[PDB]
Amino acid sequence: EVETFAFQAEIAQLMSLIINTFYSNKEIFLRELISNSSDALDKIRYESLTDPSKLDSGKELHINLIPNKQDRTLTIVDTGIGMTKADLINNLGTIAKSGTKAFMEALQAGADISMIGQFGVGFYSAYLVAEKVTVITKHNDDEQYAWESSAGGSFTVRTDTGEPMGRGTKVILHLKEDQTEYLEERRIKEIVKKHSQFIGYPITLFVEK
Ligand SMILES: FC(F)c1cc(N2CCNCC2)ncc1Cl
Repeated sequence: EVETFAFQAEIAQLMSLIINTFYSNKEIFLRELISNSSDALDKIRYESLTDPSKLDSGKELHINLIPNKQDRTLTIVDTGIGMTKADLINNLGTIAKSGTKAFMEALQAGADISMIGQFGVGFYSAYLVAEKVTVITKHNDDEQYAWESSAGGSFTVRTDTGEPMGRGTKVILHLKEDQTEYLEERRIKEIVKKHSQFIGYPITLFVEK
């Protein structure tokens, strides 16, 4: 059972701006997704202080970066707090509406796309490099879900039947034909060292066949 939803107009406008604006410094997408992973791990770590049973779905707090040249995908996995169905469909997009307005205003005043994370909508920078994004996610209080969008104004949500994750979020970037540089070990290493060197969780860069 696959459910299709429309993005809110402001979010659709944000994604088309990210896809259509000429902007060469695309590598910032990785810093934004890693920063989102770090916040999600912070949240589960804090909640587990007053409720240790919240870690029964996995004690390890880490970030994995997995390239796959055959599938042309880059996957960012974290064992953070994960997202509920209400998050995927409603809450996160609603939160993002204010940050989207402030971001587009700042852009008209001189800011540039690399500052997108200052407005709380850094996740959508995935579309600087990805033609499609799949998010698999598992929150302690809900089921495992797969969210998916190739932009164009709509996204799908479905119950995920694949490998159970325990808890956390998997962002699968299906890269555009001309952005496969982000599948190379030395390029990812350079980006993580440049933008995410003080993240307080172990970041493991997987290597390929
Ligand atoms: F619903 C989706 F558009 C979506 C949004 C999102 N966020 C945007 C707001 N700030 C960070 C969290 N994270 C994951 C997803 Cl799958």
